[PDB]
Amino acid sequence: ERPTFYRQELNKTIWEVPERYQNLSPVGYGSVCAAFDTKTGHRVAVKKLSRPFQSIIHAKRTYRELRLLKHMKHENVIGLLDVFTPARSLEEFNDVYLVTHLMGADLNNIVKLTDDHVQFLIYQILRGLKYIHSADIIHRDLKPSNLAVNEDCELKILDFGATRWYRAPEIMLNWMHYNQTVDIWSVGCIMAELLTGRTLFPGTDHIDQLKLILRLVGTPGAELLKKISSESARNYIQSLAQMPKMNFANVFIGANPLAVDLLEKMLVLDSDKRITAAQALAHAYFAQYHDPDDEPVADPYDQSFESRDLLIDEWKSLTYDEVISFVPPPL
Ligand SMILES: Cc1ccc(-n2nc(C(C)(C)C)cc2NC(=O)c2ccc(CNC(=O)c3cnn(-c4ccccc4)c3N)cc2)cc1
Repeated sequence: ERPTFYRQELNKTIWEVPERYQNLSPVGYGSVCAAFDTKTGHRVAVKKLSRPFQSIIHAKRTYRELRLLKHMKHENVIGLLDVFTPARSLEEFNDVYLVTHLMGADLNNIVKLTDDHVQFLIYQILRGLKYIHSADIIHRDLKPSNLAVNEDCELKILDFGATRWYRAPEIMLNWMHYNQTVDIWSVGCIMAELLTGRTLFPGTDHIDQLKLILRLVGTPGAELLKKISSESARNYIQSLAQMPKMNFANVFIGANPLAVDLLEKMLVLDSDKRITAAQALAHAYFAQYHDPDDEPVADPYDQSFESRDLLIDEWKSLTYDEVISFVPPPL
């Protein structure tokens, strides 16, 4: 049947939740409350989406995030525990509440890591990425604050929705060729940081960010230069590669040589040549955790809504239907 809801005001916001969610306490992320889930005995996070149907773009953003979260059924990716609305009908349908595990510990919050803990943490990012990538989805904003890590170094990829530090150079140069390996660049930047204890490319702006990248990875080779249409774009990328060249051996002095080999395959300017998540999992660096029988891919994900231009009401109707058809994961 439909649960009993109860109403309170917090941080001058009206919350209306099923009575199984008790002891709501605001945290930090927009409108988010820690809550005790009386059904399981476990603490969860309840998020009330802000102005979910305000515009076409918010409405599609609401739909997008619900469709994505409902799809994610993987150890190393945030899962959706519950979604609800107070509305008894599409007529009254206005607010959308998502329930997740309580994270409140990101990759920075947890780092001074041994080689073994870098292996396990980068292993879990790549296992999660393999999954997300297999369903034709790109994170685009992988960075330490978007990685939940509990006491036992267990890692989930999520998106709380400085980015430029972990951002692939092709995106900041506005190159044509984009692929899922923009996420691998990011993983390379995260791994480098876990090894050295400092941001690899702490640019103050996108031009500084690119100059710092090119100092390490080098000016484009003949092969890459071949794929760039514009003389002014080929001049400019060569323009930004004038800081005295650096070498990977020196930057990662004292790292496991296998880590350094894997970094050199991730931090490749030519995204056509960048190692994929599935290939990185098979690299010797992860021999202690790699199991080809336990690195699963995602079920097919229907992205055919991403290309659509629809009215607010259509986005809201599709969203309502996804709330109603939601089936909780097992206890
Ligand atoms: C527009 C949009 C579209 C899609 C996404 N999207 N994409 C992905 C993938 C699958 C593609 C990666 C995952 C997501 N979104 C999330 O991940 C996400 C959604 C909802 C929630 C709700 N919980 C929380 O906010 C939460 C839980 N612990 N804490 C916490 C507790 C104490 C202190 C600090 C924090 C929170 N603030 C959380 C996350 C995001 C945005």
